[PDB]
Amino acid sequence: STIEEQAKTFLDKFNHEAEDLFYQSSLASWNYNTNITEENVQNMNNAGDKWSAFLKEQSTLAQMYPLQEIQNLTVKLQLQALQQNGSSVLSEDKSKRLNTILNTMSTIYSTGKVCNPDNPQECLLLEPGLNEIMANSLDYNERLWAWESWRSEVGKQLRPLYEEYVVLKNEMARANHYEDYGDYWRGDYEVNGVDGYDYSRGQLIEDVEHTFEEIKPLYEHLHAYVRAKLMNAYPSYISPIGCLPAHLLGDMWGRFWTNLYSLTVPFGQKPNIDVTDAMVDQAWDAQRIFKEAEKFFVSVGLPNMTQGFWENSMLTDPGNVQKAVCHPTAWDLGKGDFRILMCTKVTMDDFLTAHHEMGHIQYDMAYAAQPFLLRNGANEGFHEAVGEIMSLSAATPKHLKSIGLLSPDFQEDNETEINFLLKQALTIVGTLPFTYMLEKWRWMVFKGEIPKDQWMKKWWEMKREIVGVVEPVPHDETYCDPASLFHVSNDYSFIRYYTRTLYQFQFQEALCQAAKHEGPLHKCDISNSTEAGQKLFNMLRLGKSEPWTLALENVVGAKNMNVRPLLNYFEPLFTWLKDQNKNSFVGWSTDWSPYA
Amino acid sequence: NLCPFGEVFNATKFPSVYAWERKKISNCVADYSVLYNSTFFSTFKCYGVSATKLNDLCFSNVYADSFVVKGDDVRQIAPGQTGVIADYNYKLPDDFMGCVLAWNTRNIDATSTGNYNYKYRLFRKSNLKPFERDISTEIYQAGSTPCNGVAGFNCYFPLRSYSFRPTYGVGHQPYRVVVLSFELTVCG
Ligand SMILES: *[C@@H]1O[C@H](CO)[C@@H](O[C@@H]2O[C@H](CO)[C@@H](O[C@@H]3O[C@H](CO)[C@@H](O)[C@H](O)[C@@H]3O)[C@H](O)[C@H]2NC(C)=O)[C@H](O)[C@H]1NC(C)=O
Ligand SMILES: *[C@@H]1O[C@H](CO)[C@@H](O[C@@H]2O[C@H](CO)[C@@H](O[C@@H]3O[C@H](CO)[C@@H](O)[C@H](O)[C@@H]3O)[C@H](O)[C@H]2NC(C)=O)[C@H](O)[C@H]1NC(C)=O
Ligand SMILES: *[C@@H]1O[C@H](CO)[C@@H](O)[C@H](O)[C@H]1NC(C)=O
Ligand SMILES: *[C@@H]1O[C@H](CO)[C@@H](O)[C@H](O)[C@H]1NC(C)=O
Ligand SMILES: *[C@@H]1O[C@H](CO)[C@@H](O)[C@H](O)[C@H]1NC(C)=O
Ligand SMILES: *[C@@H]1O[C@H](CO)[C@@H](O)[C@H](O)[C@H]1NC(C)=O
Ligand SMILES: [Cl-]
Ligand SMILES: [Cl-]
Ligand SMILES: [Zn+2]
Repeated sequence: STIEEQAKTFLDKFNHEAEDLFYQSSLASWNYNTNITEENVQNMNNAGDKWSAFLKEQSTLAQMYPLQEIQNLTVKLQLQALQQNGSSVLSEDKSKRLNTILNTMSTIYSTGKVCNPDNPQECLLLEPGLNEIMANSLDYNERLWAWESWRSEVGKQLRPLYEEYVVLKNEMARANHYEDYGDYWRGDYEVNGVDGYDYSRGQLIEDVEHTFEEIKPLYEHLHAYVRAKLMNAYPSYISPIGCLPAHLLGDMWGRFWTNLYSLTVPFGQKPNIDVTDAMVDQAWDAQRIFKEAEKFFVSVGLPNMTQGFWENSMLTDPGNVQKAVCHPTAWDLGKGDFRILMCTKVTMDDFLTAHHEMGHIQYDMAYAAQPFLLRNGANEGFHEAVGEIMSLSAATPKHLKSIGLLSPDFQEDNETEINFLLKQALTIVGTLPFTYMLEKWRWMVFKGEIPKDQWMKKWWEMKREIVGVVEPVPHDETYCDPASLFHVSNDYSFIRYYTRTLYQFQFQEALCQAAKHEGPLHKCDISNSTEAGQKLFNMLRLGKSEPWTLALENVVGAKNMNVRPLLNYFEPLFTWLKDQNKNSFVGWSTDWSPYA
Repeated sequence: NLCPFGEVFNATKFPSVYAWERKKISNCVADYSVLYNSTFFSTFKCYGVSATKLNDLCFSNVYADSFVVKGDDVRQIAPGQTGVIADYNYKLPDDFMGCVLAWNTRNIDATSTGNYNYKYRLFRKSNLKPFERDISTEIYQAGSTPCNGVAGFNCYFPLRSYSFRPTYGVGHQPYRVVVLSFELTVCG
């Protein structure tokens, strides 16, 4: 028998045996997030440990088939997925200690709380205590306190744990034939085998930096406009040529500038497009929100939601009689079981979120015919990009008027559109330098280019130069500000949020061309467009079988990420910002600080 | 006498697809109004004969095959299919003359804890001939190393059990299938 034919029959045994254990583990964690009890937290771990122990057994069994002896590219991808040693490449004690520090970091991040020196009886954790301050407060000292206390209290505890976290993760990646842990994460975009569609792990660094240079002009003008508005909010605190203080950006880390809309709104006189009160007056329930969202995907050619979706999803909060996690998630348990976990409220923000999460389900339903190890997005950024393009079309005034949520006589002025693009830019383009700089710092740390005695020294040197953000108070090596973010201390790659952002606008521009859109790109709604739905479905069905460069080409016609579609979305705002900054300073000096 | 169609359709226990059972129908008058004017079946596709002209028709004898497969596997209970069920469990001839009837049985054949009674053959040397039946539980040898009775590396058990649960999608829920074969006693 051919090694290729022995591996195919082995994958058949695996796909049937893994599909059953994965369903038991997925349903076990569902029964916990929808019914938080001690009996369900152990059933989640028991079915979870059984699936983990099963994956290790099939891992060493799959390694006895030489990957070089396989010529079929599809079966070659499945073997490589199982042959990953993962955390078992460590010794029994190093792997045991790695999970100990990973749990200690995750614990102190979620349970750490800081207390007010002015009122020691007032102690707040990150959510909702400190996040409410960073998002609403206009007091410089109150924000500076919450920003510094979070990085000096729970940040300093993560410093010794993150040091051991780096050395242990490097011993894993270097043992799995990788340069470092950063090289391990970049392997998600690696394509090796298809002529004309390959992509190396180092190519990601080259492409992310090349596309970021074209984002600088749009970001520099947004930075200059926000800084001018922030000086009116915090006089005698911000320099017209210096970087923005970190504690004045809208959240704990400056990841999103969304909370700065009230301070940077271009035209506050124009009416806000909030249809929240409209649905409340039309007697809408959570069933109508998801029924209307279901009708949206059907209007583009995609199928309805399965019966099991309407029978098993938790679309409302069960209340104090059944505690549940309210994070909007789209569950793909396998075996035709698709669910959505969301504590839906009759608001516009939940209306758009329902389109995002149901977009994930349409992606999951499409590649359900693929084998088990191939039922996933093209890369880590493809899944979030598909969900985001749905909320863009569903949020346009043309779509809200056609459904009946906006009045038919709502005038769309050129200032209402600048208001919308400015709010979009504070969230979308404002996070791009933050995302790139953060992952750039971790890439250098894993590669060994930033020594331990200058982790925070190099961290803020990059914050000033790349993001244009200066720390309000100096931090030595005792701090660990990057670990004060969830994704860093919880072992998650962060470059996915940069790539998905460029993907979603490449998808939108590509779909609106198939949708025969004629106006600006931000006013496009792909509703009632069966052509745009067929163009998108041709990529959703691929799953992870074809390379992401090929899957991306099936919709946008390009083998790599492109920034031009992102700039066309914010093009009306970019020319407006240049006019606003004609008497302002565009750029920043990396030397000014609010404490020199 | 009336032909006992209730003994096969309304039967409590249904066999697995790999060990499907067959029942011969001899001297008796049929009543196809019960089977055709009912929306209880999810699939009702006839081949070689029509779903209506059978009332004024006679055959030498009728053979009723019954088994249980998943929803997505019902498409393979048809002439000219090449799936796992058609190749290793139940194959129909190209010149098949009969009707295939299936209906969802999620409430009786799928339990919360997982109903592992219903099985199917996943591995087998070559495909089954039309109307052939294989109940062998011999260790399938996928490699060159002999298995010697004990399944190991490249030695897998030939049967795998369906895993029916009431929360599965409609494509993975249990469906009872009854295949009526016509061979040329039974009249309308
Ligand atoms: C890698 O291997 C896979 C599977 O070994 C190859 O795909 C397989 O291609 C055959 C030939 O078309 C498919 O069989 C067909 O099934 C349909 C079902 O109706 C039938 O009508 C045809 O007569 C034929 O029997 C088979 O389904 C398909 N496998 C899957 C999972 O879809 C693939 O081509 C190989 N790729 C390379 C690059 O070698
Ligand atoms: C996609 O095409 C459908 C075609 O039906 C569009 O739905 C239609 O939307 C209009 C409003 O834009 C609805 O008109 C309403 O009709 C009632 C009568 O029942 C009338 O009293 C109201 O004042 C209002 O004019 C129309 O009923 C509705 N179609 C159906 C079948 O209900 C949909 O808006 C299109 N989506 C787009 C263009 O994005
Ligand atoms: C996993 O570790 C074992 C331990 O020796 C090694 O033999 C094997 O090659 C490793 N797997 C890969 C894919 O490198
Ligand atoms: C979708 O479901 C609705 C009921 O919710 C039904 O009326 C409609 O015909 C269905 N359409 C498709 C294409 O499934
Ligand atoms: C909107 O358009 C009018 C003329 O159509 C123009 O005078 C005005 O300056 C525009 N507003 C903005 C913010 O560009
Ligand atoms: C099985 O019982 C149902 C009860 O409603 C009846 O309608 C049906 O005709 C019966 N099937 C047969 C084959 O007799
Ligand atoms: Cl920071
Ligand atoms: Cl600069
Ligand atoms: Zn999402």
